[PDB]
Amino acid sequence: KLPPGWEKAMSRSSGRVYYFNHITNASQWERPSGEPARVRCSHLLVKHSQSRRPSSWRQEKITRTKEEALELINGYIQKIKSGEEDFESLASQFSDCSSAKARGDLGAFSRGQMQKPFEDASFALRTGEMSGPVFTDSGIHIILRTE
Ligand SMILES: Nc1ccc(CC(=O)O)cc1
Ligand SMILES: [Cl-]
Repeated sequence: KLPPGWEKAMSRSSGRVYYFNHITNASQWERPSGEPARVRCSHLLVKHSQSRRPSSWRQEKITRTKEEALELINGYIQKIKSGEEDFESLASQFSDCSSAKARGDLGAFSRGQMQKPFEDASFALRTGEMSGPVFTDSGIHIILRTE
């Protein structure tokens, strides 16, 4: 009865069941809440040395490895989930995208405009829901669906 995209999983450290979405890479303890022409999303991008364009407003030459970029993404997700930091604040400070200046907001879009892994995650998110690490040719993203 699980919605499409979701599967049951088992915590290795605790043995508690949880749920994982293989389109958004989201994970949560609770059983998921069982298509819009357009969605609106914000994102936080962390680029790496294999990014299509290894440059951003933060850094002329982006040299961190993909594994280092994933570790940074994972740390931002932990702080957002703990409430220690707000998504909008981390995006303004640390996103390797020009949309950092707008708290990560990309505005609204339909299918056919974004890179495919980003588009698929954006449209599989519920309104208000955050993705896990999403990989594109630009880098690694945290995606927040706002509308
Ligand atoms: N700067 C930047 C990089 C990647 C994306 C997502 C996509 O292209 O699908 C959006 C903005
Ligand atoms: Cl929704």
